[PDB]
Amino acid sequence: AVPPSLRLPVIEAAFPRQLHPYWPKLQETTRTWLLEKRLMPADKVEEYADGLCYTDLMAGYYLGAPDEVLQAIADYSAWFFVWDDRHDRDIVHGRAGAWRRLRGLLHTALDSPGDHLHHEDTLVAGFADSVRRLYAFLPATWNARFARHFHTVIEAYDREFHNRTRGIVPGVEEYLELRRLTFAHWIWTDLLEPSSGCELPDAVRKHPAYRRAALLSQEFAAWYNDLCSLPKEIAGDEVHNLGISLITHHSLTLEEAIGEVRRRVEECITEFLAVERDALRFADELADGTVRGKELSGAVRANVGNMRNWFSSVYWFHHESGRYMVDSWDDRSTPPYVNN
Ligand SMILES: CC[N+](CC)(CC)Cc1ccccc1
Ligand SMILES: [Mg+2]
Ligand SMILES: [Mg+2]
Ligand SMILES: [Mg+2]
Repeated sequence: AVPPSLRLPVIEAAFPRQLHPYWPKLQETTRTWLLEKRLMPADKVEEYADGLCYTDLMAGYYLGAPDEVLQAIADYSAWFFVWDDRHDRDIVHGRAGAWRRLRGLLHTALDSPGDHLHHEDTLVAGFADSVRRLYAFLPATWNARFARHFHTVIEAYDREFHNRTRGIVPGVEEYLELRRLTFAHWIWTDLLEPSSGCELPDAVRKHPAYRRAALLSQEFAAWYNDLCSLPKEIAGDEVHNLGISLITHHSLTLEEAIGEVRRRVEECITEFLAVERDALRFADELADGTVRGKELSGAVRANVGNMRNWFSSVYWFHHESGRYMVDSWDDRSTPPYVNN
């Protein structure tokens, strides 16, 4: 039973879950990779990695991906979680220098990953490995777009570092802009493309219905993370959360803030249902009888299908993953799967 404050009957009824058939291999392979790259200690991998459900999250999202693509995505996603953990720990421990250096290394590695495959910081080496693999599926133009987007993400993490160090809780609109970057909206949207085997031309992926469907899928996911992760975040002195911005700047109680975030999440769902009809119409229109049109149609249709799958995968992930089980920790401020 999903807690009533977090339950969304529309997702439960109208967004049936899907699971990629590679998932059981994926679970094992990403666990092995976390170990091999030394991204988490062996005993914590053994106790916690499967329970974190990071592979499940991605296997419920990128349906139809080639197995090798899903593996690179899942390893990169598990890396991304560990990076969120490292960032958090650097802030909590006041490691401004170590964070600045990591930030610079990630920008460099993102542009030249093969050069960093054996870097002394295993977090940089693990990033480089996953990124090098992601850069092997589609043309350099897509790689450059992924890099452009992720440079922006790294800087949004840097902004979060300074917000937390200075005690600043962003305003509501400032936060909503920032959250499109810290949640990596455009990275997940970029990754739809190797998942369906096609770098989409700008004129296709920038079609207003494709853009809007892509945006709403990520806003839902990010704001639903905010709703579910709020208790762990308050316990850990995290300030980045739509609920915390509302409590801090709109004088809402916790109860009022939860309700307002819920209402925003629910509106994303029904806005998405409306634009999804337009995005699927567009997919149909691309199928103009030509070979290229059939390719583009199939790719848009698969991508929009996965924009829909993200709703259910993210919904259930928050109820299944050990990541958010703060009630089970002895020290609510220190999740047991993080390196403290
Ligand atoms: C640290 C969390 N994460 C992805 C690694 C950062 C972009 C956002 C996220 C949280 C929960 C579900 C899906 C994505
Ligand atoms: Mg976090
Ligand atoms: Mg974060
Ligand atoms: Mg969160």
